[PDB]
Amino acid sequence: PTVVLYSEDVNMETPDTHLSYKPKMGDKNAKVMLGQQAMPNRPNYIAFR
Amino acid sequence: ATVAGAGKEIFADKTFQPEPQVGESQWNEADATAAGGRVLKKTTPMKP
Repeated sequence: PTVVLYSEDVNMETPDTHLSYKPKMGDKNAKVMLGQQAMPNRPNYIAFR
Repeated sequence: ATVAGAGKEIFADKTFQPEPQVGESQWNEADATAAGGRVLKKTTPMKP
């Protein structure tokens, strides 16, 4: 063997980015889900008048 | 399925149907078996 990978899991998420394009309505990642797309969400500017 | 077995093969219109503004909807591809495209005739001079 010439490669050693490491298997680990994290609780990652996305706090400010929505999905521009999704292949199919299903989750449970498959090969096609390799190539989805995402777009950052619009800025918001709450404050005092 | 209008006749319960329908779906008779719909083809491209002669004039406009091959749309220059479509293609694969994912960064990777599946390399479909058959594909279609548009091209001019030699009568029209070629321009960039």
